[PDB]
Amino acid sequence: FLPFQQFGRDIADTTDAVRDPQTLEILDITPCSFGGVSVITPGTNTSNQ
Amino acid sequence: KFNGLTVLPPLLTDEMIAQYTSALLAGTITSGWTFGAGAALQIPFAMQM
Repeated sequence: FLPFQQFGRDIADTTDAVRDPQTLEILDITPCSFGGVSVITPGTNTSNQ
Repeated sequence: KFNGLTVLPPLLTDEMIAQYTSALLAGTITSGWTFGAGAALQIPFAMQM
């Protein structure tokens, strides 16, 4: 980062990086992992697994 | 997937779709028009044209 740059954004205009306003360090911002819950089960008349 | 748009991977990977293509090519080189309508019948490609 250039000296006057506080944070920064990616191609989506979402913030992917920020600089510490107190000390000098540069960290990338990756949002926390998520996703959908997929259920693998046979028919009710087959088994309960 | 970092901005929140989840891309689900396809059921058929690139190696198996390419294997479907190589299977269909190998059938046209060998079996010709037979395996589409039934069991694969071996015919020489010189007689196939």
